[PDB]
Amino acid sequence: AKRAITYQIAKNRGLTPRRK
Amino acid sequence: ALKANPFGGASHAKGIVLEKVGVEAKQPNSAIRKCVRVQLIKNGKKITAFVPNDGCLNFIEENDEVLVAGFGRKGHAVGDIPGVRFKVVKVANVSLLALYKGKKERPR
Amino acid sequence: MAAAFRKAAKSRQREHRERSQPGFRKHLGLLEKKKDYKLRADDYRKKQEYL
Amino acid sequence: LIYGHKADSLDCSRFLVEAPHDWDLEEVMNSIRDCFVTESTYFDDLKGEMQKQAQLNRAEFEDQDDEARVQYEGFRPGMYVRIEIENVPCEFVQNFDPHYPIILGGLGNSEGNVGYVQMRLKKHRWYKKILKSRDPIIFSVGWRRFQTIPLYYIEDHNGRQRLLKYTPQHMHCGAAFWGPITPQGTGFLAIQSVSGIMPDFRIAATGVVLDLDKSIKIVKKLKLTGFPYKIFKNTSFIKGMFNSALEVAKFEGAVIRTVSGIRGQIKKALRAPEGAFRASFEDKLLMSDIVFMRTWYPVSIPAFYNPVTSLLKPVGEKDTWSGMRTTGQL
Amino acid sequence: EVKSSFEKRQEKMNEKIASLEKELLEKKPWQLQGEVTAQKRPENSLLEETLHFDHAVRMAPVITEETTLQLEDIIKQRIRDQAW
Amino acid sequence: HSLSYAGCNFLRQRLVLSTLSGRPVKIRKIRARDDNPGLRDFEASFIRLLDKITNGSRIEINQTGTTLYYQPGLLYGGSVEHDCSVLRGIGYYLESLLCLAPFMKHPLKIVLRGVTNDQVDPSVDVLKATALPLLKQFGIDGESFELKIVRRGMPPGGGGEVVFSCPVRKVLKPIQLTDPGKIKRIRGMAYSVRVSPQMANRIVDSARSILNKFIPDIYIYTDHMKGVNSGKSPGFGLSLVAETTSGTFLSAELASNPQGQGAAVLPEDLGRNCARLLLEEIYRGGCVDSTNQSLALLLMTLGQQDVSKVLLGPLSPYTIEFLRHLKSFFQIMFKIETKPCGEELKGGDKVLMTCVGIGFSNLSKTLK
Amino acid sequence: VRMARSFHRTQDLKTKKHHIPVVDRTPLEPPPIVVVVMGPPKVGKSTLIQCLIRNFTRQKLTEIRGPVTIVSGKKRRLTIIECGCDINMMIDLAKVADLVLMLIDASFGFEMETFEFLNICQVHGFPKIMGVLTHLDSFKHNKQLKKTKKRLKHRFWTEVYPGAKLFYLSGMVHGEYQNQEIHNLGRFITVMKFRPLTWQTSHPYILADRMEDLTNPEDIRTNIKCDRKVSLYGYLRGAHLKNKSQIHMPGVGDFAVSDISFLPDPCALPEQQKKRCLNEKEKLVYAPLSGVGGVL
RNA sequence: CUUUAAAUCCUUUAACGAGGAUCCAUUGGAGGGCAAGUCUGGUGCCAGCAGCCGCGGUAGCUCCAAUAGCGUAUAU
RNA sequence: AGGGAAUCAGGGUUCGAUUCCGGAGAGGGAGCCUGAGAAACGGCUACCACAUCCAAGGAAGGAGGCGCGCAAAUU
Ligand SMILES: Nc1nc2c(ncn2[C@@H]2O[C@H](COP(=O)(O)OP(=O)(O)OP(=O)(O)O)[C@@H](O)[C@H]2O)c(=O)[nH]1
Ligand SMILES: [Mg+2]
Ligand SMILES: [Mg+2]
Repeated sequence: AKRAITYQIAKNRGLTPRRK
Repeated sequence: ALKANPFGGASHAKGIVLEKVGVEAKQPNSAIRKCVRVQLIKNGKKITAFVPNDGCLNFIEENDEVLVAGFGRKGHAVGDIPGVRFKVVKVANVSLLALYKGKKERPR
Repeated sequence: MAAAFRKAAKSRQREHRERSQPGFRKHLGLLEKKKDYKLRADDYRKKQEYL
Repeated sequence: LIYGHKADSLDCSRFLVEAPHDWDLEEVMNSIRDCFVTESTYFDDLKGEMQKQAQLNRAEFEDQDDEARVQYEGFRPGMYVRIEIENVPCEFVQNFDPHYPIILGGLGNSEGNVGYVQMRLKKHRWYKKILKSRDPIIFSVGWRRFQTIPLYYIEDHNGRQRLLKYTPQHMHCGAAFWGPITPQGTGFLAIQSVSGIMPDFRIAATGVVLDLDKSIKIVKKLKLTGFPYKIFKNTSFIKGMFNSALEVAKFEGAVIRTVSGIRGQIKKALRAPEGAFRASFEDKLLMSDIVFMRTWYPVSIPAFYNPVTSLLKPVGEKDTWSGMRTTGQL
Repeated sequence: EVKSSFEKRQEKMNEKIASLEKELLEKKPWQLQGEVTAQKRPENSLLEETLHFDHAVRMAPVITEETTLQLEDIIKQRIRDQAW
Repeated sequence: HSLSYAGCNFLRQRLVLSTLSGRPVKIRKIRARDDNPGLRDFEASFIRLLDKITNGSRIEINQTGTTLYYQPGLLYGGSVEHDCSVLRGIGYYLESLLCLAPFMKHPLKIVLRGVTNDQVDPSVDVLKATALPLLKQFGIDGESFELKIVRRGMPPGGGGEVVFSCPVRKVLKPIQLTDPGKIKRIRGMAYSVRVSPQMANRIVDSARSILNKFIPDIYIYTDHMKGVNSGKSPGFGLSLVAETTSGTFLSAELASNPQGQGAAVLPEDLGRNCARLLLEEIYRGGCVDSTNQSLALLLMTLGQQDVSKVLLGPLSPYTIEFLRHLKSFFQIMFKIETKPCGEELKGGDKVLMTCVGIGFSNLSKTLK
Repeated sequence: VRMARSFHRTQDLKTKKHHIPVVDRTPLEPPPIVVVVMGPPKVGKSTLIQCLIRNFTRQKLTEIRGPVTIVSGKKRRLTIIECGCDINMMIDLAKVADLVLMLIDASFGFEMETFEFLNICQVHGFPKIMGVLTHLDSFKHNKQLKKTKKRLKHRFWTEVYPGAKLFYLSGMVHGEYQNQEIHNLGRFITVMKFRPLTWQTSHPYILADRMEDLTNPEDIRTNIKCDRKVSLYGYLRGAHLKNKSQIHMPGVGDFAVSDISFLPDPCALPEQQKKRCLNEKEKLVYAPLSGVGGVL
């Protein structure tokens, strides 16, 4: 019943350009 | 000549956003559009500062407090407009890049 | 950091897609766009100048 | 006298002289004799003015008694006060819970009224779904919490506000709805459902209040479609856009264009079918081309305002409050 | 039984909510739909619609008595000065 | 919660306070015991003026015209053209617009057509000279803040035209006007329309004859408008303005009788009477003139919750009733303290008016 | 050159000082500071509340309900309220809170409710926030404990201004937190300063301490569903209040105030004296809905 | 286990722990791709600026420099 | 007159180690009591200056933190 945070919120990468 | 610069010997300055003169004019140049008018708190002088990219205007409103730095180089990058000597760096002590990339939220 | 702003904007690379001819008018042929019209427009302009 | 016949009289803001002075004797002239002639930065000066006003505000009514002070400046902050409220619903008293706090927010001028509120809105970065226009949503604004039906629109460079189907993924967006008046510059918060628990992030969107008005002025794009049936080089005959000759007369000279991008003009109606017309164009058309004209149609929003009444619930079900459902739930 | 004052307002709200929920599931009218042909819309519907559109060219000027008098005033002035 | 009132007197202030507060007002029994029971045309013209300068208002008039219901909307500015009724002066309508100008959504650009100079209503020359500096004290000053008279008008024909423009402000600055100052110069305006230009000069030498002993510096301007600028009726008048060291202004004005009724007034008598009327104002002098007392009090209440002080002379019956309506609408109570000034020999006693403003902002202004 | 470097550094110091000048409307005698305690449902909110109360008064409190007002220091009083996991409660308290204490489970990590409340605070005006993380006793004073503290601290500094304190509660001795940690935590609340928020300054608001129903008893017998007249007691905060005004009570609706009257202040500050510490007379607890001593 | 007054740390050591090995390195600079979309100006079919917004629908392109480091402003 | 002075030890140049003081004061100036050793790092009396408790009669006393969105080893 505990709402743990997602991976996106834990690491606030945001709009970071994608690299190889 | 210690106080020669418009910032009074400082590297940065704080100002109050008066209006977005580029937005009020209906020209879709995107070089006129990113021009805003601010008034420096230290001496009350009115200058025109540049917003780095269109869409960061959405984060700024009138009567806000912003941090303005000089525009040293790459002045010719903007399209055929004089007076490119200032640029807006922060609003509410938060960098515009952090707000644009979605890394921080503006605190009211 | 003007380039940094542009790179963030171009993170997503999905482009706008083209719409096709309606089904009830399919026998007429393909719906021509600006690139298709420019081929026949420049062809006619080429011949008229020569004549 | 002030705070302790006349009707049907002239509305004149003039002080008539009941008993004028002679102005010929020297003694009368003597009464008015004295009235006639016989390095700090700009930030420091502003700071100096504020301190003088701050001292003046505190040191104005200190002499008068507290009962006297209430009449002139009202109840100051820092007083223990007793408030009497009438017409409270019965379910508040019977279903009272000491754990749930009670807050009393003073309203400003015109905040009790309702109107059209234009807001700058951005969908939250951590919310999974997006917001569809014309679906119910709850706003947390000022002191209030209420559910309304908003319209999402985007601004153009010419100043036109055109309607949007959905909230954009990554951009700010204008929002308009019918609701209570709220002062400009305040933030607001958006939720989809207060009741129930959700594993994901529950805050839908965030923004600021921009405008208050009585008219929305929001418009939507409408296109009327036609198909050619007879072609003479530039001139072509178009059917399907209209259904009567009265329709063509209203739209003579309107700018029309094809899907291919060739621009044209409506010239004159044709009689042989019901609603055809003659149109000239930049270049010759093909049979497969489709022509349309671009028109703008004003839209409207229903006036629906449903405040949240969580405290008006029994003690066990204060969390469960529901309202109008969205399109997906229906 | 007796109905509470808050419960009376809830009944009116419930009727309003039900009517609004009907509209969402209902088919949209032709004005709201984009790209509509003449077949879908009823006859002579656009006459009362008050739509906004743009005109391609300027309309031809209309001749009236006032335009005649101003033009004759110009002619008379040139006659007096012999401004041929 | 709507307020209820009776009668037609004090009609303007009830309507102006209603639209600022946002609370509807009900007016009953307007000129009931009269041969003509209904509303007068000039009052109806004022209501039409409010409708154009606001957005979303609802106004209800009985078929008899004895009762009025007014539901205020938001204030919307822009360009407005209005034709004022000739029975009352343009200055009758201009006082209400001066109260409502800074709180519009858009800057107000209004041109008013009617009669400019009249005996019943204050002249537009007085409002330009004295009322406009008072708003500049509150911070409503701007480059577009001006009154310009295109053409003059006299009753009964009228035919005058003025244009008014005022900037919009989010909040009003507090003021502390407690020192009246000492009178340096006297300025005046002499005007004559549809008559001989000699009438203006015959007024000047009479006003100067009395006022030259108190002050060395008096100079009166003369204005003569020709053609369509003159108007449709003949007349003449004089307006006098006194300036102090502190920047305050005191004014008095008089006008000749209309053509239809009343005996002709000698220009020398008009110049003498107007000068004596100005001296009466000086004996009553304060930081604001008697006409502008109600305007000064209203802008003080609309401050940003600060203590503000003004020093004004004897209270007019108009202002005393205006204070009662302020308590009814905005629930503000001023603190009144009279000043004896017995031996200083300035003149009559003065009244010091102080209050704390209620939290008020311009809700119509657009944040962008 | 050193003078020029000194000159430039002074200007940068001046830049940070610059801000919009505004009239100081803070009261001469401030009301008690509102302190909210929130967190995940079983983190230890109510246990922390008792520790702070016992740190200041020595007066026994049982069945803690609603706001509790205590004297903590010579010149400062605190009103302490617990925030539930219900989203409706979270929204209302953020509008009224002056100080926020957020509880974080160090063993489990960050949860959704912690991040949701921060977003609420940023919308309606950001108050002073101090984060306290508990359950540190699960770790074994090793590399894992040292790295977990650093990981949580850097993520916490992104949401709030950098330099915001995180307090560490090691463990419980007999079901209560250690006295030294609680005493240190109470020292931070005493010396904190607060900025003026825009919404709170413009509008008066009151957190009600006591409610009393004032109706004729026979009217209730005739009709239970009748509208009822209710009297409310609380501290006035924010701005001045007029006699006849419109007030909004969240969760109920809009009402108009009929009568208003001030009362002598309970839990009042002491008349000034130079005693080193406040005696048992000066330490007061006001809690009309909580039950003091043994009586409820 | 050892350590130590007691414990932590270091050194030993039992068992788990990798295919998209998603157990996912960043910062700065320079380019490409687009619709029945919007604005402005013209040299009919063009150009500039720009484009997650289109009729209906809501259930992760390329190259360059440094690399756990890398930019900007002012004075020099 | 924080700075020194010295000292020992050393293969890949020493990011070595430690020691030594000039005095004075204990809310402010005087007087006084013990012991081998103090005109006491501790009692007392008078005067001066502070401050606490009370049933209002009387009784007992002798150092550092912030002002940089920032106060835990002040353990
Ligand atoms: N081990 C450990 N347990 C803790 C700690 N803090 C709180 N707890 C647990 O929290 C329990 C007490 O719960 P509450 O005092 O009611 O705290 P709460 O978060 O308000 O819970 P609710 O009242 O249900 O909202 C105790 O029994 C502890 O087991 C902690 O620091 N360490
Ligand atoms: Mg609890
Ligand atoms: Mg493999």
